[PDB]
Amino acid sequence: QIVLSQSPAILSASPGEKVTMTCRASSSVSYIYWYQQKPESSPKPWIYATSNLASGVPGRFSGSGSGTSYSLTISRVEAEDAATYYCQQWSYNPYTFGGGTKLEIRR
Amino acid sequence: EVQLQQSGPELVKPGASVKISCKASGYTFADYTMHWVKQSHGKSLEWIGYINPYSLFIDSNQKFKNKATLTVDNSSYTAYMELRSLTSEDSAVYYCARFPPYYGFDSHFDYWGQGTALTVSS
Amino acid sequence: YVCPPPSGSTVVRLEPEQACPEYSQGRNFTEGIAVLFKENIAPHKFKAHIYYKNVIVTTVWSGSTYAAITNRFTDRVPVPVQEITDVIDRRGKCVSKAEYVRNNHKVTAFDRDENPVEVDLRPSRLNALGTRGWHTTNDTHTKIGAAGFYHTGTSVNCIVEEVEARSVYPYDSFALSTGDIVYMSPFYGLREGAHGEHIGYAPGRFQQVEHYYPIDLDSRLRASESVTRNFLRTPHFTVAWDWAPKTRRVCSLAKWREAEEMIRDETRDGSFRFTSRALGASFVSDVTQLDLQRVHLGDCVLREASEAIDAIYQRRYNNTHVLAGDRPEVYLARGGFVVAFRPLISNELGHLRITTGSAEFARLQFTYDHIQAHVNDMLGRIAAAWCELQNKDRTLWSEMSRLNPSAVATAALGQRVSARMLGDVMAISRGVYVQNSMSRPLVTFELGDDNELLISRDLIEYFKLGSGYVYYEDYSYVRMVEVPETISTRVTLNLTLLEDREFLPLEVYTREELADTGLLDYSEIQRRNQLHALKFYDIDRVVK
Repeated sequence: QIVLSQSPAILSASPGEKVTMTCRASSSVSYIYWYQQKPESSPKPWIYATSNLASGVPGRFSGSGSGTSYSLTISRVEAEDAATYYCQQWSYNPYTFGGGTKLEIRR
Repeated sequence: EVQLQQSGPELVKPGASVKISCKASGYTFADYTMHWVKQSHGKSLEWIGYINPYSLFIDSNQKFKNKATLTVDNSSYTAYMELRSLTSEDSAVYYCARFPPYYGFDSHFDYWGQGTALTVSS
Repeated sequence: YVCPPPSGSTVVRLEPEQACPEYSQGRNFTEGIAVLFKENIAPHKFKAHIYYKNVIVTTVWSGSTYAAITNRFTDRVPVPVQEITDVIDRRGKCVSKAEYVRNNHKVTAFDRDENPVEVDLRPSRLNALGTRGWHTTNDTHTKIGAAGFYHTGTSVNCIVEEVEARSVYPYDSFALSTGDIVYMSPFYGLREGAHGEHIGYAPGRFQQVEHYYPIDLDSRLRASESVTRNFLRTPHFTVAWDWAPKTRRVCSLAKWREAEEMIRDETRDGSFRFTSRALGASFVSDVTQLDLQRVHLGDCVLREASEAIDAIYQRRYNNTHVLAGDRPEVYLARGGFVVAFRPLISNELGHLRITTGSAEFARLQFTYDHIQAHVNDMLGRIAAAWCELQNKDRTLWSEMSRLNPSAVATAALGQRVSARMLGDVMAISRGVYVQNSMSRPLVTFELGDDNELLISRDLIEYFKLGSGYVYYEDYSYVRMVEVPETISTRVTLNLTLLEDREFLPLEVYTREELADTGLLDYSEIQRRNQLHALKFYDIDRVVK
């Protein structure tokens, strides 16, 4: 299986701070796919193909990376961006989701 | 709009079997694969497997080879997951996701369900 | 000649018997079983399909008596991947509409300038096995309408063609049999770690379908085996081919001829020498084995080796011998050969780039060493027998020293010497009438053997005088007669010489002849056809 270790488990940012989060892959994968989940809701596609944004996501979310190191950075954080974020691959069987990064907006 | 209507919360006694549905509306059902994920309470997401509702090909996870079977009817536009031989470690929200029938750069779980809370207790 | 009397001044003995070494009748050889590998110079060849729509757009001036082609614009256009897997594979049909991007604009072509329809892919008339094509229309739509106007019509011909694809090292691109070059590794995939290969296109171009069953367009029969099918959209076609990993389908070393009775000669200190009497070549490698982790893509040089060393181990040497090590010994020979050697024991007992030249040096090394080892063995026996013969002959020279001791001094030195037997050592001392007429006639000069005159009478009172024989009869001279008849115990040894042989150059095909094979030569076709505007037109004149 491909382990996708998400370094910052809980991340407390202040509204306006540029906050990064990284997903570390065991072996090299082709692309990475980011998903957002809130409490008591289904996951939502957030970034596909490591740098392309989904339908209806603000441009302050931008992703970069390649190989085994991937990253998601937020330009200007807002209070509507407090959720958990999952990285995901399908380069091997089975498909593996990451751990999760709970973003807590420190107000 | 694309909507994946999913079944309701079901309290089920241990050792029994549960069939969980996922009904689609808003797209041609027979040219997208349907995937299933598992999310226990307070934890992360685990991938079950999929079914292609044109070739009836099922690829599943080896952790769920004896715990889940996937079937699709072509008439009612639904996908099913049959969870069997239940244990208390099988209580989760079970989601239903749409995925392309190919692997490109934009192949991702573009539309999700709403979740079925499954409870194995007495 | 006259002989003075020897004194005890200078003495000498005979030289005794002398020892001499022996020839090497045993070499350190090791019989084995080996296969040989050369540089793979052949490209990677695989099958593929091409899917395009041939769009021609023709414009006609229509006159009162005639029609004239004003423009004839042919463009090839890719068939989308959704139409390959949902109408061409499912139904064998293709839509009569082409949607495509050109000059960064989405443009559209309709067949016969009409509404779109699905048309059955029919086979071509010229379809032979391995070169099969399919197409939807056989016509090129042309609008030839009213007199005095221009008229434009559009044909869209959906073509599916089975092509062969070729890829050369380092396998970053491949070329189709149509002439089209695809700037992408054929081993690229978005899955199972094949994404480190070279892709030279946008990510939206490439697409991969897992668990795909090929459906033949003539028989409508799905294949029994599944495959992962790569799709690539180009601006001019879509190519589809089967995915395989790079390390399972490509090697940098190719198998060359096998050797059943290979002998590993270790007689020359510091190197090995792999001699095959069936190939006729001797290959000289070093002692250290080759590390196959250093060669790029050299991983089938050891699994195809042991599969064929064992395959004739069970054909020639199974009842009489056994192998050793269960992993063959892999050597980099001289000239760029890889010698996968496996020994045969008796029952009673920074990457490296390998370039292979020719094997003409190993044929000469085999031929020289096999004729060297025979003439050194043959002449080491005649040296050993000549040394032994002269030792046993020395017994005969000592026995003619007790009697006639002056002959052994004349033969051993060269000058007519006189020797006296001083116990067990010899002392060497370095007016002609006919005779007195009255055994040997040694009376006076004015007479022993070999024209040696004694200073006395020593006989009891023929004879050879100079170059003649004087005949006596009852102690009385008769005549100086000659004798023509001669007996000779000399054995003859007539050894001739190798005559000189001149080796003129001799090649079966010359370099100009071996390049003049083929229908078309691209450098000669182009240096005639690019002269066409300078030859049949006037470029340097300008109107005013």
